Amino acid sequence: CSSDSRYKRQVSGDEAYLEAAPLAELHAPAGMILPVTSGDYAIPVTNGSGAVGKALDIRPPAQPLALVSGARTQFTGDTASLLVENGRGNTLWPQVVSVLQAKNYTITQRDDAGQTLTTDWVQWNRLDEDEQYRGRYQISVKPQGYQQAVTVKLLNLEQAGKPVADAASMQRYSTEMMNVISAGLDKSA
Amino acid sequence: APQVVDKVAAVVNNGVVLESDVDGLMQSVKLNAAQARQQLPDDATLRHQIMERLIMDQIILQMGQKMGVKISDEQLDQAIANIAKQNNMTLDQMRSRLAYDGLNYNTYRNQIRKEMIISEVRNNEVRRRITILPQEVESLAQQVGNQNDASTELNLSHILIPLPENPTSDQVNEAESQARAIVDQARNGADFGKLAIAHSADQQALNGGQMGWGRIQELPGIFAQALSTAKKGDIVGPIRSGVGFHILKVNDLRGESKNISDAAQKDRAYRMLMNRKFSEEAASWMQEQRASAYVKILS
Amino acid sequence: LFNSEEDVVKMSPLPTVENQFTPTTAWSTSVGSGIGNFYSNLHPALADNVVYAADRAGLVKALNADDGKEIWSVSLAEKDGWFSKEPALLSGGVTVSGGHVYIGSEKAQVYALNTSDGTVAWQTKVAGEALSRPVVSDGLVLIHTSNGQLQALNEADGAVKWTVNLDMPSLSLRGESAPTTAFGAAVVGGDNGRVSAVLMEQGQMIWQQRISQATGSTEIDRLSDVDTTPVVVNGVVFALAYNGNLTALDLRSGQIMWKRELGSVNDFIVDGNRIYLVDQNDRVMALTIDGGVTLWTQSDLLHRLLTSPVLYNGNLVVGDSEGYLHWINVEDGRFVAQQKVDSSGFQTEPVAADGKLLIQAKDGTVYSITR
Amino acid sequence: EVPDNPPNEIYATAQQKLQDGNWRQAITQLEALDNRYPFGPYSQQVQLDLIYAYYKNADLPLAQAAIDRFIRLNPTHPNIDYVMYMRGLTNMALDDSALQGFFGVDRSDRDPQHARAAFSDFSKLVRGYPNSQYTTDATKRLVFLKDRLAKYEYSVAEYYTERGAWVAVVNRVEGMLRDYPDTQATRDALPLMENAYRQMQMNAQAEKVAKIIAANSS
Amino acid sequence: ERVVYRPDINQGNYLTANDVSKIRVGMTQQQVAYALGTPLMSDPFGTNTWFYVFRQQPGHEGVTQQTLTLTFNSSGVLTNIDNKPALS
Amino acid sequence: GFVVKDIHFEGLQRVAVGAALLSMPVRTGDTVNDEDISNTIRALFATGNFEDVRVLRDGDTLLVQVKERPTIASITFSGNKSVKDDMLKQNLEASGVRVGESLDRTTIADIEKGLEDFYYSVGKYSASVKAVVTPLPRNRVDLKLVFQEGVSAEIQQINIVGNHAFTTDELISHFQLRDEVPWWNVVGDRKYQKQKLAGDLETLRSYYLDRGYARFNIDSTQVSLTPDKKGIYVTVNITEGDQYKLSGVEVSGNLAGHSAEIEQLTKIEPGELYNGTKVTKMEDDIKKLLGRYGYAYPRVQSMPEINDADKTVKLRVNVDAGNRFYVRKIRFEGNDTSKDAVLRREMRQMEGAWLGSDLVDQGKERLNRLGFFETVDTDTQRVPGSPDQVDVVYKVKERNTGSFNFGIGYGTESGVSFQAGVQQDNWLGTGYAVGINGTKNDYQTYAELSVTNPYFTVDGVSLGGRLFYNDFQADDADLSDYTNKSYGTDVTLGFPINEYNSLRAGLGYVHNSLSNMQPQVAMWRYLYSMGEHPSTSDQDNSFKTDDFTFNYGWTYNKLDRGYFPTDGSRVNLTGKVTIPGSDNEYYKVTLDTATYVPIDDDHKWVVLGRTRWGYGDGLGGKEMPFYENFYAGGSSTVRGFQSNTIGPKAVYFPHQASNYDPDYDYECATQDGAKDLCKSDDAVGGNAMAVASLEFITPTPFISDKYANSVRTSFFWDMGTVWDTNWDSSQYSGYPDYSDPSNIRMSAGIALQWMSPLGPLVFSYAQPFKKYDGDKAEQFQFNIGKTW
Repeated sequence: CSSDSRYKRQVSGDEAYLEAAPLAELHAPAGMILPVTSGDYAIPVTNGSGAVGKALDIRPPAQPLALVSGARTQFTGDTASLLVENGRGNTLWPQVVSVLQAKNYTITQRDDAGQTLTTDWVQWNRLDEDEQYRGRYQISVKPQGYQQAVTVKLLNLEQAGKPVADAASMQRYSTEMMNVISAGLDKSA
Repeated sequence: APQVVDKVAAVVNNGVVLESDVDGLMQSVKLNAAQARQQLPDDATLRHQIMERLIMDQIILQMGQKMGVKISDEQLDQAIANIAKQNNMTLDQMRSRLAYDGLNYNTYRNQIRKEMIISEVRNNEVRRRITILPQEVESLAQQVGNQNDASTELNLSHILIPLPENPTSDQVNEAESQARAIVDQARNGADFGKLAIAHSADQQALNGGQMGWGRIQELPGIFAQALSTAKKGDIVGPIRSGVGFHILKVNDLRGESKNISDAAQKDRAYRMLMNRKFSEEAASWMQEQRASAYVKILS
Repeated sequence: LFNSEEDVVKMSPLPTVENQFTPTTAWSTSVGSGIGNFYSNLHPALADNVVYAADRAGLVKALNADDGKEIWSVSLAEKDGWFSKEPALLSGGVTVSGGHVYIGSEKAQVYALNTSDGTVAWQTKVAGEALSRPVVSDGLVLIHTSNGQLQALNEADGAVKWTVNLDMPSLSLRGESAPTTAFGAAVVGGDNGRVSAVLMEQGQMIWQQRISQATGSTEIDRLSDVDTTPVVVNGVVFALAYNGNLTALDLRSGQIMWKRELGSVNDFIVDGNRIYLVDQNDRVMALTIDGGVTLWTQSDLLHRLLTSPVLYNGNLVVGDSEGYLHWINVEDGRFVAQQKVDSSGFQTEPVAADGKLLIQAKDGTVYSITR
Repeated sequence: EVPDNPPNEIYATAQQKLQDGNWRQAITQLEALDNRYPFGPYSQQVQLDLIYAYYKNADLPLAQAAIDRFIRLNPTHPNIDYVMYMRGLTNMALDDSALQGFFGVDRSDRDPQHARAAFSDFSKLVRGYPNSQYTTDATKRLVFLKDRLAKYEYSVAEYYTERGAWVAVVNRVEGMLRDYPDTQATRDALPLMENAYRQMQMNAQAEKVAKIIAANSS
Repeated sequence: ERVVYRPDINQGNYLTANDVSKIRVGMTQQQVAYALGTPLMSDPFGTNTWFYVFRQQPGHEGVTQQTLTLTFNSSGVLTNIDNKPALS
Repeated sequence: GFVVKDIHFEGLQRVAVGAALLSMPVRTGDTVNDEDISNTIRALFATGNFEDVRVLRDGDTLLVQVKERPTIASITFSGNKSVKDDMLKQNLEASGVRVGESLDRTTIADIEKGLEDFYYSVGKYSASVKAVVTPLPRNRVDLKLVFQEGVSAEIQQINIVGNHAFTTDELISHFQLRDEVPWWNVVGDRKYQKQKLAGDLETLRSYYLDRGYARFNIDSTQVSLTPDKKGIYVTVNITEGDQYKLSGVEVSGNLAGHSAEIEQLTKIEPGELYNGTKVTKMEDDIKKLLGRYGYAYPRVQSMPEINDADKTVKLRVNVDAGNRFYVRKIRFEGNDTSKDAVLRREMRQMEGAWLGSDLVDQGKERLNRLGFFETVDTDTQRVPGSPDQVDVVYKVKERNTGSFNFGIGYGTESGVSFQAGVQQDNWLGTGYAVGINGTKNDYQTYAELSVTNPYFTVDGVSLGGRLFYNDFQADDADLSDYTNKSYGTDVTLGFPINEYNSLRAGLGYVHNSLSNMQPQVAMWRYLYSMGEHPSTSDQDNSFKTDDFTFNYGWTYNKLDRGYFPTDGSRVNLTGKVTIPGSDNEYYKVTLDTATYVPIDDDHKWVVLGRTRWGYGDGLGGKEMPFYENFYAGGSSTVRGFQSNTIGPKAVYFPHQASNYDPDYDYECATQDGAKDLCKSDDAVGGNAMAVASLEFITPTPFISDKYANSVRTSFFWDMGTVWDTNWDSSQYSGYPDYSDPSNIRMSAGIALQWMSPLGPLVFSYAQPFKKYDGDKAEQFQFNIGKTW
C-alpha cells in the first residue's frame, strides 16, 4: 500500500550487516599450534573502495541496445561505441547528424570534415531518479574496415549543479545517448 | 530499374532450384530441337516439364550427397568422350559450346558432374532393387530358340501419364481421359514428338520420349504383347504397369534373320532380362521418389 | 466418469443401391450366445450338406444345410464339471475333414469332435491359445498359437507330431495365420511380418521372406502382422500384411515378384486372373494376378468394418458391422444388391460352398442366404 | 495483458514501467519480450531487467532461475559480476524474515543453508572480480555471513553442552576453530570446549584450551 | 529428587575388550583405525594423539566412561597406549 | 565479370547481417560471375535459416532479398482433452519446436506424427492430429495443433494359460489392469497401461511364490490389438511347477556376535510351505536388527537350495554386518522459522555417538508428533572418504501452527462490540505455546492469556501460566441485573515419565462473584448446600467465593502426527481439587480419548474413535459450583446441536424481576404472569458428562495430492449425554428426571476440515435424529480452531 520514491534503486534489506563486528585472528600460545584452517570461508583482503548499503545502485547496467543492424557494441568507462553494417558508408555521418538534429539538442561544435560534433547540455526526464541528471556529449563517426561506426562520449555528468563521475551513472547515461542514436538511425531507415 | 540476376525457382528436400538451371536446360532443349527440326511448344508447357526434371534431379542429387557418393576426375575425362561429342568433332576446348554461356568451362563441367552423379545413384538404387529368378531365366532362354524367335529391333517413342501409387478413382478416370485424348490426337495425325514434349512425365520427355533402338524382349512385357502387332509409325493406346498410363509410338523397326550359335545365348538372355528389369524398376522407383519428396514450386 | 466425452466420427453411411435381384434368407438357426463382442475366428463349416457351428463357451451344433434342422448337439464347457462351468473360450473356427470336427480354444486346447454324433475323439494341449483356424492336410492338423508357435497335431490321436517357433513382436494384432497345403509344405504368416514355408514332415524351415515395409517410428506404426491365409497358385504365393504390401513370392525360392502398398487382415480371393481384396479401411478392390494394378476400386463402405469377401453366384459378397450383406459385381465396383440380415454385426468370414452361402452374426445366429 | 506491438514498443513500455517503479506490469512486459523475441537487439538486456525486477518484487525463486540461466548462457558477458552480486543478494534475501525481524528475533539459530549459499556466491564474485563495483559491499556481506555461520555453530554447541553430549560439543567447537577461527562466536565457544574436555576428565586438553583462552581473551 | 524420564546419552565410539586387546605398540595409524574404527576425537592442537572415549549415561543410574588415548609419532607409528577403564 | 561495389541485405529479421555475410562466398571484393551468385544463393539456403533467397543487382549494388523462415509466435493446443497442455507442450519442445524458433515447414507433418505417437503411448491409437499455420503481421506464425482424440482402447480380455492350482478369475482379481468393471465401480476403467501390466505380472509372480511354488516361471506375455485398435487382449503363459516345503534355514557369515537373535528371527515350523514374502521379511528383519547396533550397511542375501526329487527348499542366508557406523553430524534443513534447538531437542540419536537407526526413526516420529512440520524425512548420508561415519539429515517443511478467530456481534447498536483470539503453538519458532482471547460488549467483557514453555528444562519439563478475566456487569450499572464477575490465575508444571507419558501438577486460584441471580432449582440447591439462604420471591441477592485448587493431569500421546493423525491413540486426563481453605470445596476430573485405526496401507481410509468423560462433586456438605458444570453439544462434542444445549434445563421459581419491560421478554416464572414453578429451554449443564463419537475418514474426492495434507473429509456418528446426579427426583415429580443418564442424544452427518491460512476451519452438516424436548438443533455448523 504505502510506498516511497526511493524503494527503487535500493537494496531489499535492512542494511544491518554494516554493523557486523570486524574479524580478528586468534594468537597461538607457546608450545602448541591452532588447528589448521580449512580456507573454505576465507575472505580475501580487497583494498577497493565503493558504495555500500543504501548508497549502492543495484539498477541493472544499461547495455547499448544496438537497434540498427550491428554487432560487438560496447560501453567503455566514459564513452560508448556501436558498430554498424549493411553498407552505410559515408552516408552514416549525415544520418547521425540528422538524428541529433531531430532531438533539437544544443549542438555547439560541428566539424563535418572530421565527422565530429559536440553539444552543450541535455537533460533526462527520468521517473527513476530522485534528482534528474544532465550531461555533455560528443558524437562522431569514423571508418572501420568496410564501413563507418558511430561513437558517443560524455564530457561530464552533473547533479543539482555539481559534477558527478560515478562509473554506473556514466555507463547508464552513455547507454542512454547510444540508444538515442540507434533509435534515431532505425527510425530514419 | 533493378534487374533480377538469380532467384529460387523451386524448394525441395532442403534444396533449391535456381533460375540459372531452368534457363540452362531451356536453352539446351531449344538448341537440340532446332538441330533436330522438331518444333517445341509454348514457354509454359516446356517450363513445367523442365521444372519437373529439375525437381527429380535435385532429389536424386541430395540422395547422392546423403549416401556418400562422389565422382572422380577421370570420370569427367571419360564423359568428355561422349558428353562433349569429341569423337564426332575433333576438338577439346569449350569453343565448341558456341550456343550459350560464352564458352565457359566450369558450367559445363558441373553439368557433366550433375549427370554422372545422377546416373550413378540411379543405377545403384535400381540395381539394388532387382530380383532375378533362375526359373525366369530358363524360361526366357527356352523362349530364345527356334532361330532366335522375335529378333525384331525397334526404335520407339514413349509417353507416360503419371498416377500416384495409391490413386483415387477420380484420378483414375482423369488420367484415363487424358491418355485417350493424347492417343486420339496421335492417331488422328498429330505429331507424336510434339505431343510427347507437351504431355509426358518420363525423364525422356525433354528429348521427346525417344527410347532408342532396342529388342522386343527387353520390354517389361507391358508393351511387347501389344507391340508385336504394329507397323512403323503406329500409335498404341493406353496401358498400365503400376506407375500410370502408357502410350507408345513405333518410330522405326528393323528385322534380320541372324542367329547366334545356351552356351552364349543364356548370357545374352540374362542381359536383356536385366535391361527390362532395370527399366521397370527405374520407372517405379523414380515415381516413388517423386511422390515421397518434399517440394514447393516457387513463382 | 463421463460417457459423452469420447467418440470419433469416421464411419461411412449406408449406400443406396438398386438390387438387380431379391436376396432371401433360406433359413436361420440360433447357436448359443455366439462370438459376442470379442474378436474371434469362429465361423460355420459346410461338409456333405451338414452345417457345423460353435460358440465362444462352446455349443457345437450340427444343422441341415437345406432347412437348418439339427442332427446332434453337444457342449464342451466342463462336461465333467472339473471346475464349475467354465467357458471353453472356443476361437479356432469349425474345421471339417474325414468325419472329424476340429476346433481351437483360447485355453490352449484343441478338440476333434466326431461327425456321427459329437463324441470328443481326442483333446490335445497345445503351446498356447489356438487362435488360428485348424488346417487339415496330409494326415496332420496344423495350429498356429497366439504365442507364435506352429504345431502339427496328429489327425488320428492328436499327438503333437512336431513344432516350429516363430518370432513374436512386443505388439501385434489379435488373430493368427492359417497355413496352406501347397505341395508337401506349409506356407504360414506371422506377427513379425515374415512369411515362412515349412516342410510337412518336420519343422525344417525352407525359406522366410519379409513382407512389411514397417518404416514406422513406434510400435503402433510397425504393426506388420500377416494374419491372412497365404494363397498358393501355380507355384506363386500371395501374401498380404497389415500396413504392409500385397506381394507375390516364389513357392520354393521365396523371392518376391512384385509389391504394392495395400494392407489388410481379411482373407482375399484369387480367382482366374483377378485378386479380390478388402483393405484395412474397408475398401473393396479388384486387382490382377500377374501384376498389381487395381482393376477397379470401391469406397462406399469405407470404415464400415467388413468381413472377408466370398465369391458366390458369380458376384462378391461381404458382410458389415451393422448386419447388412452387400453384393458387388466382379467386373466393376457397382453394388448388385443389399440386404438386412441381423441386428448384431457380422465379424467372422462368410462361407460359400456347394452353391450355398452361410454367415454367422456376433450373436451366434447362423443364416443361410439364397437367390 | 500484453498486446502484440513490435519488440521496440514492448521494451519501451517495460523501461517506462521500471522507471515508474511498478514491478508487476514491468515483469509482464519483460517476460513477453523474453518469450516472444528470445534474440535480437534487446536480448540479455531483458534478462538483466527481469533479474532486477524479480529481486525488487521479492520473487526470489524466479530471480534465482533467471540468474542461473543467464550465467549458464552468457558466462563471458562483461556485466556478469552484477549477475553474481544479484545471486548473492537474492540468497541473502531468502535468509531473512519479516515478522521475526519486526520482533527483534535473532535468526542465526535458523537454517543456515541460504547464508551458506550467499557466502559462496559472494566469495566467487570477490575472488573472480576484485575490481568490480560491488566488491566492497560483497566483502561486508561476507563478513556478516561468516559471523552468522559461526553463531549457528555456537548455538548447536551450546545446546549439546546443555544436553551433556561432550563429544559433540568438542567436535562442534573444533569445527568452528577450523572453519571460522577469527569470528567472535569462536571466542565465545572456546569455554564450552574447555568445559566439555573437563567433564570427560581429559585434563590435558582442557589445559591446552585454557592456555588458548588466557593467551587470547586478554 | 529427579524423578523424570531422561533418555540414554551415548557418547564416543563403542569399545570392546577384544578390540582394545587387538592394538599394540608399533601399529601404524591405518592398522589401528582398521582394528578399532575411525576415532571420533583427536588432538587438534599440534599432536598426533587419538582419543577413544566410550561414554554411557543410561539415565539417572550414573555415567560410566572408558577412555583410551593412543599417542603416535610424527611418522604415524603408535608409540604409547594409555587405557583408563573407569572415571576417577 | 563485374565489380560488386556494395552488398545490401533485405528481409533479415533474426539472422544478423554479419552472420549472413560470413555465410557468403563473396567478400565485397570483385571478380564475380553469375555462377558465383548462384553458389551464394545455394550456400545461403544450405545454412538452413532461410525459406527463400534472392539476389538482385541495382547498377553496381548487390541487393540480397531473403525471406527468413517465419518465427513461431505462439503454440496453442486446441481440442486436446486427455493429454494435458503442459505435458504435450513438453513433448513438442523435446521435438525441437518452441516459440521463437524458426518454423521449418518441412517438418510439420513430422511433429504431427510425433504427437500421434505420444497419444499411442497414452493408449489412444486411433487419434488424429493436424497443424494449422496462420500468418501474422510481423512475419511470425501461430502454430495451433487441433486434436481429434480417438476412442480409448479398452481391455477385452486378460487370459492366463497354464494355471491349474488357481482359477483365472482369482488370479486376475488382484491385477490393476481389469477386463470387466463392476456396475457399482463407476470410478473404474478398462484402460491399459504398460507400467500396470508390468506390475500385474510382478503381482502374479508374488502370488504364486507366496502360496508355495519355488519353481514358478512366466514363460511369456503377449499384448495384442483388435484390427480397429479399440480393443486390447492380454495373455500370460505361465508354468506353475509344483509345491515345495521348507527344510531349514541356516545363517552364515560375519554375524558380529548377534547369532542368537538372528537365529531367533529365522524360525520355521518344520514342514511349512515355502513363502517368498516371508523370506524377504526375514531378510528385512535381519537388516533392521543389525541396524539397531550401528551396522548401517550390511549385506544380507538369501539363496534357496531346491531339491526337486524331494520337492523341498532349504534357505541359505549369508549375512555380512560390515563396519559399525558412527554419526558425525545431525543436520536440519527447511526449518526457516523454527529455532534449531526446537528440532534438535527431539532427537534420540546423539551427534557424536554410534549409530542405531532405531533412534533416528524415534527422532523422526517425535518430530512428526510435534505437529510443527507438514512433512518430515530422514536421510543417512555416508561421509565421503570415511568408512565408519555418516551424517543424518532431517528435511522438514514447516506448517502454519497458528489460528485466528474474529467476529463482530451487535455492532454499533449498543456501544461497540467485537470478538478476537489468537493461538500459536510455535510462537516465532521459539517453541512457546502462546494464546490470547478477548471479547467486548455492553453486556460482557472477557480476557484470557496463556503462555507455555514446553521445555523449561532440557529433559522436557514444561512450565505454563494462565490468566483470565470475565465480567457481565453492564456499563454504568443501569439496573441490578444478573452479574457474574470472575478472574483467576493458574500455574502448571509438567514432566515426562516415558517416551509417551507425562504428568502435570499445578496450582490455580479463581475468584467468583455473582449477584442478582434468578432463583432456580439447581442454583438455589447449591447455594443452600453452601449455607446461604437467599430469597426466592425476588431477584436481589449476592454471593462471593475465593477458591484455591490443586490441578493434576496425565497425557499419553502416541499419535502418528500432530495434525490430521492417521494412527495411534491419545489420552488426556485432567482434574482439580480444592485446597482446604477455599470458600467452597469440590473435585472435578475429565478424560478425553482419541484413537485412530488405519484401514489402507497408505493410511488414506481411517476410523477414528473419540470419547470424553467428566465427573465432579462436592467433598463435605457442599456441592460442585454451578459455574464448573459440564456442557455438551456443538462442533466440539456433539455436532448437530446448539452449543452447550444438551443436559439439564433450568427450572425457575416464581419471582419478580428487577426490571419490567413492556415486551413480555421475561422467563416463564415471572411473577406477573406465572405463580408456579415452570421449566425452560435454558441449558445449565450437569456435574456428570459422557460423550462419544465414531468417525470414518475418507480421501477427498475432488482434490489432487498437492492438497491431500490440507483437507480431511469424514462421516461421523456422535452420542452424548449430561445429567445432574444430585437432582432430587423425589420432589419435582412433575418435571423431567434430570438425574437419569439414559437420555442419550445422537447425531450423524458429514464434516470437512481445511487448514486455511487462518488456521483450521471445520464445516459440518449433522442431522440430530435423537433429541429430547428443549434441545436446540443446529444442522449446519462452522468453527475455527482446533476442535476437541
